[PDB]
Amino acid sequence: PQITLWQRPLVTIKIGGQLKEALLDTGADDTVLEEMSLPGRWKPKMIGGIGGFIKVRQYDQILIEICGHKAIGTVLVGPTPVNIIGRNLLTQIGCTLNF
Amino acid sequence: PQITLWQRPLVTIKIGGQLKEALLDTGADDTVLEEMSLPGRWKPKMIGGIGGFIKVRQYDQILIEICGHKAIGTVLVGPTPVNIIGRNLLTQIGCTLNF
Ligand SMILES: Nc1ccc(S(=O)(=O)N(CCNCCN(Cc2ccccc2)S(=O)(=O)c2ccc(N)cc2)Cc2ccccc2)cc1
Ligand SMILES: [Cl-]
Ligand SMILES: [Cl-]
Repeated sequence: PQITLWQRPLVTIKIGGQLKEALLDTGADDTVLEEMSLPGRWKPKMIGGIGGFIKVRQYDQILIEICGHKAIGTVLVGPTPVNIIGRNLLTQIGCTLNF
Repeated sequence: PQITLWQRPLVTIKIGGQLKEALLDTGADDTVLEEMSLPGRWKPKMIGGIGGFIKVRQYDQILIEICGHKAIGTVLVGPTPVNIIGRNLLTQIGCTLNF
């Protein structure tokens, strides 16, 4: 698809069998999702936002679909204003910026 | 151009006679740059997300050039950890997300 930016690039993702809205964020190195239950073990991760660094939970090798495109990768969980898809999964699905 | 997302999508901008480096950020509504002088009137604004909010100065109708493309728009100025180009200017250069 081609997505313009006149509105927020919000899309439907699927994770854990659930559909959710998420923001495609080229500014984000990593994917950060609102608190949810995920399987397996998690590790600690410090991420830097505009208002400073915060602690989130890192789950690896998780299945997630983005606009129907299937991915398996790292997902962080913590207090984000909205689910964000960052470059780790944007690259997997073959996303680029174009002008 | 077609900008990969393997790396942070950083470009050179020119603003207020200054040349700066800035992150193309589809997740940001508006452009925010580290402390600098800009001409004209401004109004205070709070922006935030991860790790908090910061106070910024909002300048409207500012001329900027991004990769040779000239655009006009709102520029927020404040203690952002990294210079960010937001959707409000990404649209003007015809930037889209593609996959
Ligand atoms: N006008 C304007 C208003 C707000 C913002 S923002 O606060 O940057 N923002 C846009 C998301 N940018 C992602 C990068 N992040 C930090 C940043 C800050 C400054 C420079 C580079 C990197 S981040 O903190 O959001 C982040 C950090 C790490 C990961 N993995 C994901 C997101 C708000 C938002 C956060 C999350 C969800 C929805 C919305 C920018 C401009
Ligand atoms: Cl911890
Ligand atoms: Cl990953």
